[PDB]
Amino acid sequence: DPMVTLSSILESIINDMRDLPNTYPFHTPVNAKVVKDYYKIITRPMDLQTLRENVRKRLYPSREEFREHLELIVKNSATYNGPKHSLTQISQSMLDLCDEKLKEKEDKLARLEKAINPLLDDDDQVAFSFILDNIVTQKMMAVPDSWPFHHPVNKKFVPDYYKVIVNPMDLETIRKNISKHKYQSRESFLDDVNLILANSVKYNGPESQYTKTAQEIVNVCYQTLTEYDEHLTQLEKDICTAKEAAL
Ligand SMILES: C[C@@H]1COCCN1c1nc(-c2ccnc3[nH]ccc23)cc(C2([S@](C)(=N)=O)CC2)n1
Repeated sequence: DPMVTLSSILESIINDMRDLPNTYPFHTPVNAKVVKDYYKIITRPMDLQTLRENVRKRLYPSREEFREHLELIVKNSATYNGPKHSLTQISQSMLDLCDEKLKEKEDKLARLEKAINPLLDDDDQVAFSFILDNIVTQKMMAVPDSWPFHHPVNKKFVPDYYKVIVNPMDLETIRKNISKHKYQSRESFLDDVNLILANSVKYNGPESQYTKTAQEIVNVCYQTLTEYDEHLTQLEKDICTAKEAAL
């Protein structure tokens, strides 16, 4: 079972990162009753024990989902302690070691990932994701003053944001989903794109400049999809055929 082999590799990486100096503050969940403001600042807590339990629950079908959770450990420290705090440097040392090990094992990992999810090896899936990513970076992120939508809102800077927006979405998260080949057609991609606009309508109001910008992001997305419609339609058909064949 390739998911088991993959999981054993990921756990070994966790063992190696746990062994780096001064990493103990990251080995187990923050005690939110001692660090009493922690959840007022941090939205996505993560630690090496939770990461290991997620590996054991087989939640990670590839390098990328594992690494995204690992990176939260660094981002949370950067937000809570500060970008240059020793705790943030320590957590960065674990992400760096992870990246070394992932590089050393990349061919074995690619093979496991493809055995777990054959679409990661499908040339039509790959081409489709490449086009979506270029639409995001060259068209949607190029909309003037689109910076509020480039990354997740940091609750440190907008403290009530996630009390209002319980289904957040942003363009970086979409790019990560594209890199994971989450989208097999333009409809699921557009579900996420439109969630960005819906969240701005809900949080900022229909007439806010934030919402006008988000509306422009969605509109140039539709315009660019229309320009590539016939290629995208062929790719979506061939992906559906590949998806059905993996059965
Ligand atoms: C103007 C506020 C205050 O100044 C500090 C940052 N800033 C801000 N706002 C949003 C945002 C997005 C959508 N709708 C919103 N409504 C109100 C704010 C808001 C996003 C972001 C970032 S970030 C720094 N990762 O948090 C880039 C994602 N920063």
